Parts: sequence; C-alpha cells; structure tokens
Amino acid sequence: NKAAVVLCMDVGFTMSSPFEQAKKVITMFVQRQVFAENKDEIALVLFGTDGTDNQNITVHRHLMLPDFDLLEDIESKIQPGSQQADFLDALIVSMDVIQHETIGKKFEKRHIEIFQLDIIIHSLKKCDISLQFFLPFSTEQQKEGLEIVKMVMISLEGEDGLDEIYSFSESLRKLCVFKKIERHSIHWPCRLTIGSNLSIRIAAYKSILQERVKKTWTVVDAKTLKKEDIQKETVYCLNDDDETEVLKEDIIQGFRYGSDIVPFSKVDEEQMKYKSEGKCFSVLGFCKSSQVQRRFFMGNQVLKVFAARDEAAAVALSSLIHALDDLDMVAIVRYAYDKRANPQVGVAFPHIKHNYECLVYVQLPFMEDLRQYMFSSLKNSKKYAPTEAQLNAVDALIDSMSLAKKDEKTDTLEDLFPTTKIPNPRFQRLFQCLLHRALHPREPLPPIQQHIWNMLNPPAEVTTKSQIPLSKIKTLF
Amino acid sequence: YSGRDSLIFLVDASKAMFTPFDMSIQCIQSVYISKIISSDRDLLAVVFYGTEKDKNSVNFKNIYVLQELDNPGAKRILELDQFKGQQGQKRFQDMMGHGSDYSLSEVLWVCANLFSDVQFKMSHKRIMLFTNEDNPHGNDSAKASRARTKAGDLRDTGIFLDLMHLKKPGGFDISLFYRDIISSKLEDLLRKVRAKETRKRALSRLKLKLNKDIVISVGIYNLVQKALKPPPIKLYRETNEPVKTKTRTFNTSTGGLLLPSDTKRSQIYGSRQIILEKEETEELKRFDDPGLMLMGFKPLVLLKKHHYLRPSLFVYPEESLVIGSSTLFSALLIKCLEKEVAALCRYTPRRNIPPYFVALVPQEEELDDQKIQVTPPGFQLVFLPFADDKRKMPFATPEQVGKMKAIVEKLRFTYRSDSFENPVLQQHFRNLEALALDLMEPEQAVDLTLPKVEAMNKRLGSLVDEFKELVYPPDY
DNA sequence: CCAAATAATAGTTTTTAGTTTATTGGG
DNA sequence: GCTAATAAACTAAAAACTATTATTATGG
Repeated sequence: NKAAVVLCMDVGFTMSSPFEQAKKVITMFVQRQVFAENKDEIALVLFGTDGTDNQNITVHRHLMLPDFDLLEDIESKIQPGSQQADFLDALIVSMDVIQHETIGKKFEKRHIEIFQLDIIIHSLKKCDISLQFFLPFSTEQQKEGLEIVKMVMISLEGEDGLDEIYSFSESLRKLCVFKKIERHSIHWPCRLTIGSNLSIRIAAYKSILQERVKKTWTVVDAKTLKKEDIQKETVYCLNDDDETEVLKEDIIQGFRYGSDIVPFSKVDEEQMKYKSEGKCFSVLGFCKSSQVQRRFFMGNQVLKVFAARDEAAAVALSSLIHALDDLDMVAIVRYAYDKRANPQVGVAFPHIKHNYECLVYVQLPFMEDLRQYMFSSLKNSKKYAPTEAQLNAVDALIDSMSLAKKDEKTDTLEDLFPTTKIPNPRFQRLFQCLLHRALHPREPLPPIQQHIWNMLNPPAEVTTKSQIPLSKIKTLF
Repeated sequence: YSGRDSLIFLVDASKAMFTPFDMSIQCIQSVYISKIISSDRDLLAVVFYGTEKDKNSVNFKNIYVLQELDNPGAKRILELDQFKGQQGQKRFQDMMGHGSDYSLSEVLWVCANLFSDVQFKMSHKRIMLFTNEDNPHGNDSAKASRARTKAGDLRDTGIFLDLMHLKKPGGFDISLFYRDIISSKLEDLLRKVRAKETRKRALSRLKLKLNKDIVISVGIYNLVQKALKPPPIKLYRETNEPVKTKTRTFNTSTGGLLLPSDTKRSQIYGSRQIILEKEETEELKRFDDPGLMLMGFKPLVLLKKHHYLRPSLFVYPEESLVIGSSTLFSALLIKCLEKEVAALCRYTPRRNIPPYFVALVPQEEELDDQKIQVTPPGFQLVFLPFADDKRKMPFATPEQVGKMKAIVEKLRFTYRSDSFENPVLQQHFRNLEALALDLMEPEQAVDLTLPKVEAMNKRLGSLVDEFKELVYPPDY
C-alpha cells in the first residue's frame, strides 16, 4: 500500500546512448506513478550542482504527491551536469531527508532503482530499505563500488540477488516494469449452506471482474472550464398544447402491458413483490460436467470461493473439492449476494492450483435467456461440400500457426503469444493521450502510438510462416 | 422475417350446450396473456358459429364476431371474462343465445375474409378449431362438399387449420368428416407456461478477413441474452398518460442554454484539469478497422474455465456478398478433431469501439435422435479476459472424501436445461396480469429454484446427521 | 426549362454497451 | 467516535428489419 522511492543517478559523461534510455525510463516510471493513483512522496536530490544549499549536494525537490508539474520540471529543468562529487554524500543526504519523512508519515516498502560500506549495510539492511540495481550494459572507483554493491546485494538476497540484473535491451524489447496498473477488491464474507443440516462459513472473492474506470468524464464549459458554471436540468413536459411543467409526484411508473399501459408506483412494487430475503448462498443440486456446456456460461462476474478467514472448514472444503474433482461432479448453487440481491442461479466448479485449491463460481441462465435458432447443417449440405484441395489447404494453414511450445515432451507446451496477460490497450491509449494533452495542450491529434501493436500482434516469425499457406490458399480461390 | 402469426378461435356455441363449452373458454383463457408476455407482434380473433345474435362483416346468420384480428389486449381479456365459468356461460346463452344452425363453409369464408383484412406483414396463418364431435357435419353432402372445397382453397392460400379432440373420446383417428383433408393441446394451452421474448435477425455482419484481403461474410447469433424487465413509462398521476421528458444544459443563472458544442469534456488527475472534446473522446476509443483477422492457433490446453468474460456468442456461415464463404466454413468446421488448437482473433464490432480478443471454439453438429439439429455447428465466441480483470487472491482425509462423495452421489439432479426461472420476473408478470385483468386480488407463483429442505433430505437420507464427523465443526 | 421510367437514402422498432443511483466502514 | 467501496436503470445510440424517394440515363 505504502511505498517510498527516491532517485539517485550516476549522470554525466559516463552515460554518453544509455543516458537517453535512462531518461525515457525515468519519464515512463513517473508517468506510471502519476496514473497509478499512488500515495508515494517522491523527492529529488542533486550532486555537484552550482550553488550551496547548506558537500556540493544541492536538494532540488522535497517529498510530495506526484503530478504533471513535477514531471514537466524533471523533463525541462533537469540537465546533465559537468561537475564531479562524492555519491556517498548524496546517499547520506537522501537518508537524512528520508528520516524525517519516515518519522512524519509511516510507509510500508522501499524501492529504489538506477539506470562507506558499513553505512550502506546499516541503513539498507535496517528495517525494509531495498533497491534493484539495473545496468545500462548487457570510473574504476565507480566499478569497484558497483562490484561492492553487487556482492552486498547477492549476499543480502542470495540466488534471487544473483538473477536480478537486466539490460536496457530487456527493458525495451521485452517488458520489465510496465504493468503498474491494478484495481482493489472487496472481500465478501458469507456462509455456505448445504440443505438444512450443514452451514459452513466461507469467504467469497470477485475472481474475474469486468474492466472499470477509476474516474469519470466531466463536462466543462469551453470558457469557464468548470462544472460549477454548468447546470444540468431535466424536466417533464406534460403532453399538452404548450409546455406545462409536471412535478415528480405527478409521475406514475406505468408499464406497457401488451397493447395497454397500466399505472404502477415503484413503492407499490415493493409492497406487493417479494425477493430473496437476506443472503442465500445454498447448494441446489449435483450433476455431471458433461451436462454443463460453455454455451450456458452467462454473467460477467467470476466468484472464487475460499474458506472463511476455520481450518476445519478449510480442510472440509478441500475434501469436498477433491470429491467433486475425482468424480467429475458439478454442484448447482443458488446465489444471493444479499437481502436486496436479485435471485441468481449458477454453477461452481473447483479450481486446481499447486499453492491452494479454490472454488470458482459462475452464474447460469434461466430458460428465458436461452433462445433457439434452427439452421441448416453444413456438414451434410451437398450444395456447399468442401473440396479436398481446400481441406489440404486449410490443413496446411492450421499447423502453420503453433503458438505453443510443442518442442519438448518432458516440458509442457508454453504459449509463444500470451493473450490473457495483455491488459486493455484502451486504458493505456487514454493515459498516453492525457499525457500528450498535458504536455501539448495546443497540439491536437495525439499520435496513435503504434508500438502497442507489436504485443497486440502475433510474432513476426509466425506471420512469415503463415505467409506461405495463405498464399497457397489465395491461389486456390 | 418480420410479420404476423395470426390465429383465430372458433368454438361450438350451438352443439356443446346444444362444462364442455366452459373447458373451451378456460383453454382459450390465458392464451392472450401468454401472447402478451411472449410476443405482441401478432393478431388474435374469436368468432362463434351458431347464435341468435349473429354478427360478421358479411352479416351471415349464426356467425358472431366478438374480437377481430388484433394484438391481445387487457380489455379483450376483461370482456371475454364476462363469459367465463358457469355464470359466464349463462351470460353467454343470455345476451347472445346458443343452439342455432351451423355452417362450416360460411365460417371458413368469414375467417378467410378476416385474414384478408389484415394489413400487416404475414408470417403464419393458423386456425384452431374446438368442437365436441368428430363428425358433426353429417348434414347434407352439398354442405360437406362446399366446406371441403373451401378448406382446400384456404389451404392453397396458405391458411392452415388444426382441429383437436375434446370431451368426446374420439376413438383412434376419429374425425370421420375432417379426415379427408385435416390430419393434445388442452394441457398445452392450459399449462400457460408463459415466458418468452422476441426473435429478429442477429448480430452485426463481420468481414472475416483471413490474412489481409480475402473477405468472408459471417453471421453472429446470440443464443443467450440476459432477461430484463420491460422499461417503466412515466405517466401522469391525474390522467395516466405518458409524459414526454425534456432536458437541457443551463449555465447556472446567466440565461443562455448551452449547446453540446458550447461545453467541453474534461478529466481531473492530480493538479491538472485535462480538457478534451466529445469527438476527441469518441476518437480515443477507436483502435483499428473493424473486422475478423486471425491471430493464429492456440491449443485447448492453455485455456482454463476459471478465467471468464462476458457471455460467449455464436457465429454462423453467412453468404451476403461473398460467394464461397459457406464452402470455407464447411472446410474449417469439419476440422475439429485435429483442430484442438483453437484459433485466435480480436473481435472489433464496429469502428470507434474498443477491440477484444476472442477465441472461437469449433462447435459440432449436435443432431438429435428426433432428427432435429440443436446448436448448429459453428464457433463459440468466448471472450478472453485482459490482465486488469483479475483481482487479489487471498492466501482432507480420504474417509471424509468418501463421505461427501456418497453424499453428492445419493442426492443429485439431472440438470434440465430449462428448469429454472427467475422468481422476480415471473412474480412481476403475475403482478401485472393481476392488476390488469381478472383475479384482481393478486396471486404469486412458485419458483423451483429454491432448494428443498426435507425432500432433498429424504432423497439423501439422514446420512448428513452422522456425517457431522468433522472434529469441532466450524459453527460458531 | 418540365419530357417519364427506375436505384438509391432514409420517415418506423427493433439488442446491447456507458450511463446514473443507496448501502459499505477509514480521522 | 471515522468515506477502503458496490447488488445500480437512465434518459441510453455508435444497425434500416422495410417501407418512399428522388437523380439519373432518358426519347421519338
């Protein structure tokens, strides 16, 4: 939840270009910090700078919430220096300025990146201070200090420390840190009920929730640029010759009953309708996985179910999961979120993972939702019987694209084109457009930012492989 | 295929009573409710043959028209209820008589005229016949010949008549007069299992571009759609008439009415107030040309049901402007045994719309023993969740395993596909029909979705009682 | 500069994807 | 002595299904 990050760069002629990569990584990192809605207080320090703010360590920016102005100041006013100064003094100044920040407001985790030794050992390994050392590669005092830090971090972390070095090529070709966007979830305590005798407390979580938006689009006037000068007014004009206002109490919630509209009041509905009172999360029945088909997987929310947050309930749920798994038994659950919830029917099936075993639940449709559309079967339609040459062509096309790692038998097949791990490109496009607007409020038409295509498109070698079967199919037709 | 599915009801008002007539009324009853709640895009009529007070457009004798072909209405049911039950029966014999002459040719002619009077697009001409006799037309052979000729003429026209048995057993085929050209539904029209929506066309047609240029026409059908209540209509508390709403933008006590061009879109991040435009905002959501381009193929092993998205759809082979699309559909669909490597594509309905990656699962031809194709072969348009769709995840002896294995095996369910209905929707329907029709004191239906309490216990036995063998059950 | 026969855009009401609400628990 | 969120129907159009229109090409 809480994070504390500071910037310490070995900027100068030594980066002359890795300096450009470091600059753009810094810009995208601060953009992610701004757009991620984080409560981190960033601070910037400078070393070997003209003027004294007191050891040639001049402090530039204190701690505050990230914003567009800070990024613009970083982009503009921060330029490489031509002075040399001790970086140990810069580290000491950073620790001194972070001491009062820690005292005033407590944090949780510290993370530092880059693109005597006793003091470092004491300060870093004290409570939670940590950093990841990224290299621009793939003077001699700088090299020896770098090596010292290398042994410190591999001794502090171990094998994980050994494999925590990535080149800028691995930060640009592949993605190293680019997915700092996430939404928080609310836990739902509940109690699973089996008939009348059994009632076991459970914890329910929204496993797969549909994409939302943190903010909302605000309409402002082109001159006042504020919602306070906009008054949204909606009125009900009576169906008379002119405009005659009708107030809300004179409005009746009529319903189109066939060819007629019958008056009704929403309060009357509550008076003379009924809903499932309280929470009703109870099993309804059991059947086989064969009967259940993906064609009846309606709804949007995916509800993963764990044990209540006891352990006896946890092992009972695990045993039930195993019992449903080995027999391929699927249970029917009547779901009610709360007292006011709509009565829902769905199916929950066990979730198998090495770390833990979960019970994911999905909703099921009523017969009203299901619809029938009789069609003509094409597998026996002689008027559209496929040609065996077409069969050969499509067979040659099918095996052309093999996104899985079907090369080793001792190792499982792995996707060469992962899909489910790709976020919504629209949110990133919106963020980039907002950044363009902040930087260029006068320049219109933000660029389409084509580099989002590459991870959104199949691998180039896959396309080249596909080029041949598509070519031979095109000649076929 | 827009049009109307007409149906006319005619009953023996001169021979059933010279209860059987009451049963006909009850069977007719609630059919209007079923059509109202199912599909109002249809017309229904009721005409009685044999009466002292005849009424028809051609003014033939013993032909009485109560309701002509029109969409079912609450007033129609309310007025028909005057002739419901025994009191309704005696009212029927009072205000319009009974036991007059019958003329099958004349009633066929007048109902054909009624169908001719229809102005809407037509879909299906159906006639439902109620009579207590299998051969009540043992009269003059001239009338029989005329009736048979008229029946043949209307069948050639497309009018289809269906006659069903009644209180009279009617051994074997029976229908000694109607068997020449015409060859139960008491419960079907009496069970009144009324819950249905409309059916019209399908989803948008997409250009299946295999690589960059070859275009394949497709048709997307949605077999499952979430049910929703009919939209409320704002009425007037004094006259119950619809009120047209009006909304406009005001500039907070200056006088002018702000046009949509006058205002601008905005968002607030931190310190800055980023300003956009409506056209700009809608241009943000545009990514690419809508279409269906194939990403490749991904095996059905890197696809687990724990991750799920908006409900999948069905795509059907369509040939709208490209010839040979159906042939390619046939070629690809039969590749299902070897094509376990599901193909990949990104679904873009239209432009200015965010694209979604969607896998297509080859559906096979599920022909039934009744030689009826359910779920015709196609592709399941399963939506692939994105990275931001997953939230945080929080952190067994075999005897127990066998215990609830026996528990779940003793009590089960066959999982009928159509056996669960939303109680809110059906109870709302009951409320509407109660406050709009007879049974003016409201009634409530019963929902099968509620789990049993003792019937399930009996079918399971008392095993669960001694199956509380977990030490210190987690009950608080 | 009037001189008629024949495609094209667009009057209906249809499904569905951004919309706005009362109940959650943090000085 | 306490705003960490969500079961949101509203005023939602970003399908037009099938029905009059026109400009076109006119012609003798």
